[PDB]
Amino acid sequence: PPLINEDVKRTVDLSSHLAKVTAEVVLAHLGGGSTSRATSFLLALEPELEARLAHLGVQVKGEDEEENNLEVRSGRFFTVKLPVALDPGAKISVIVETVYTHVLHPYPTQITQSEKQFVVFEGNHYFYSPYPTKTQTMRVKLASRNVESYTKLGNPTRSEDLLDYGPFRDVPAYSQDTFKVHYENNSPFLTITSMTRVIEVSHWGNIAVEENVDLKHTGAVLKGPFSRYDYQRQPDSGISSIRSFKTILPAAAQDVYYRDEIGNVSTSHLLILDDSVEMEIRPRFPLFGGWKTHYIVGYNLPSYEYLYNLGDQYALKMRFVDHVFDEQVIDSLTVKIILPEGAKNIEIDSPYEISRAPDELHYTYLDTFGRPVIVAYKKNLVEQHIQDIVVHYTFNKVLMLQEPLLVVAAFYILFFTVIIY
Amino acid sequence: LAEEGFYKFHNWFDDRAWYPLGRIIGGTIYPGLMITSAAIYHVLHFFHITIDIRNVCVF
Amino acid sequence: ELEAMSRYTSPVNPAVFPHLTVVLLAIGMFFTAWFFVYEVTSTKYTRDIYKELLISLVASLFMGFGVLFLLLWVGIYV
Amino acid sequence: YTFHSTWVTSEAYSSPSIVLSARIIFDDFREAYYWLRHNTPEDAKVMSWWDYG
Ligand SMILES: *[C@@H]1O[C@H](CO)[C@@H](O[C@@H]2O[C@H](CO)[C@@H](O[C@@H]3O[C@H](CO[C@H]4O[C@H](CO[C@H]5O[C@H](CO)[C@@H](O)[C@H](O)[C@@H]5O)[C@@H](O)[C@H](O[C@H]5O[C@H](CO)[C@@H](O)[C@H](O)[C@@H]5O)[C@@H]4O)[C@@H](O)[C@H](O[C@H]4O[C@H](CO)[C@@H](O)[C@H](O)[C@@H]4O)[C@@H]3O)[C@H](O)[C@H]2NC(C)=O)[C@H](O)[C@H]1NC(C)=O
Repeated sequence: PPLINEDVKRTVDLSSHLAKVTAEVVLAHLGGGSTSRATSFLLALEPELEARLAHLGVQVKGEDEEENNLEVRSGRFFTVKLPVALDPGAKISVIVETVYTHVLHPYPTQITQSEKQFVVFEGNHYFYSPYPTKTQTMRVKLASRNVESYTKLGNPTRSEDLLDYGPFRDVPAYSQDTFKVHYENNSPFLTITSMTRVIEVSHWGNIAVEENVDLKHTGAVLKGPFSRYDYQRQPDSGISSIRSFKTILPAAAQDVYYRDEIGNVSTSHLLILDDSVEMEIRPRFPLFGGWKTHYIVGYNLPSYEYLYNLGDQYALKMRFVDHVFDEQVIDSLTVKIILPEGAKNIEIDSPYEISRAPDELHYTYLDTFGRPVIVAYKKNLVEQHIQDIVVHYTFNKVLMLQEPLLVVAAFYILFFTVIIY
Repeated sequence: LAEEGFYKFHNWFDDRAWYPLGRIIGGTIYPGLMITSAAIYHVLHFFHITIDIRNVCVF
Repeated sequence: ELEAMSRYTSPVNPAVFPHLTVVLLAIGMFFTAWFFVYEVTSTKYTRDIYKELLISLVASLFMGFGVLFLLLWVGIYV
Repeated sequence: YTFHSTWVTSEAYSSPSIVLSARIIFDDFREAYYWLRHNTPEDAKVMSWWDYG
């Protein structure tokens, strides 16, 4: 079924270190008859950025979302099933939204203590797709007004910080072209190298989640001497440095302990808001570039809000990856859900595909046989990836008793030994 | 001494102190405190208390 | 589904863990002291085994639940 | 004797060595070491007086 894109108001913006581009595709069907239904729809990724895609989600104007199946038919084209089938002559506003990660490189690799980390992007003027488009005007939103070199095609006009590109009225089927912008982006370049999220469930009280976070400043690796005197007595000094970041908690965290590998960290400010618990965190030292830090954050939240129990079968729906900072990015994430002593049947409903390893056993303070753990390995997590993961497990109600009685028996055996003595 | 068995600590060359020279920890320290703490930690582990080695070593 | 199930209200309200632990521990400790006292002050001729066994059982029972609830109160939530 | 002993234990003979305090906390002795542990080549040769070895 032939499809024609009519309007594509794609607007790549690079204010942060994530190059999230949204294109307001408008699809129409050709006048050709007998091709009434076109339920499917196709999408494509540029060959340069194909191995960098973060969450890519489709939409329809209004309150709706669509499912984009991943298949190979080569740039791993995404098949989108339109909610309502469209006959010839119809129009369907498809607001395709994607997010590219690790696509911004600092062109001056070794800035000194006081310079602005100029970065460089390698985009694509035309909207890469499998259908020939009509006029399409890509508007680029930048971070600062210090462009150095931007590709000129159709005389791109310049606003205060927005570069507008002229409407390309006609393009071919697989139109490709590369443009690069050399602007100044002194924004927090923070990449979480790895994160391990451990979720321990306990039927007695609450559920305690702790996460180890390795995080590293990526762009503009520091060169030359570092001087605290200049850092203190000068505001201009250390523009690229990140003094602190704020982590939104889930509004029920009771006691949150921010602790590094070496010891409890004095500096952190948490404020209990109406809908959440904000927590500003300062690392031990102000990161500049290639300065990695490792910390531990862990809070236990009441079980009644989350755990759902029906007769003998329980369910636990929770956040796969919790918020860490504004416009985060993860490079390796391992979720471990430590269920209680008995989890006979452990089915898990993942919102998206998660690589999963076999289950193993964990040995807590009173477990005699162990407790099952669920491990899930994922890479390239971003802010949009935050979703709800639900696990269904059957736990015998009386099994929880099985722990205290054993503690009694051991005590009793010692008493019996004394009697023998 | 906790993670690695006693026999892998009685003789032990620590090449992370006195860089050019290197000091032997296996035969220069009285192994009393380390074998009373390792034993007190192993007994707890055998009883599935699973306490930390930085928490049975402070108390 | 998810609507059929309802919030998992804990069997024991957590706010009651401290007091519950205290009384249980107290009683258990008292029983243990009694057993030890009986063990010290008893000749071979007069050592009733039924009494010893019963006191031991009660002591161990209370001490076990006490330690468990104390651990729970400490926030380990085993 | 019990009173004086508690007071002596409390006020003076109990002070963390690596946590200079006056509540305001000075934890530099830890921040610098952590920096060293994370932002130096894996084969450095940090030289300091025998006190901090
Ligand atoms: C082991 O580690 C843990 C974790 O690190 C550690 O626990 C921490 O201990 C510290 C104590 O040093 C606790 O710090 C507290 O933080 C409270 C929260 O502060 C936030 O909210 C303040 C309120 O702002 C509101 O109102 C203003 C208008 O007034 C408004 O603008 C705001 O928007 C908001 O509505 C806010 O002022 C505060 O801002 C701080 O940071 C900014 C920088 O962003 C700075 O410019 C400010 O000047 C200010 O410093 C922050 O946003 C805070 O309320 C609380 O204050 C009490 O103590 C201080 C003295 O320290 C008094 O002056 C004050 O009147 C209060 O009595 C205190 O600062 C922190 O919460 C703990 N965190 C955790 C997780 O426990 C342990 O201590 C460590 N263990 C040991 C042994 O040390």
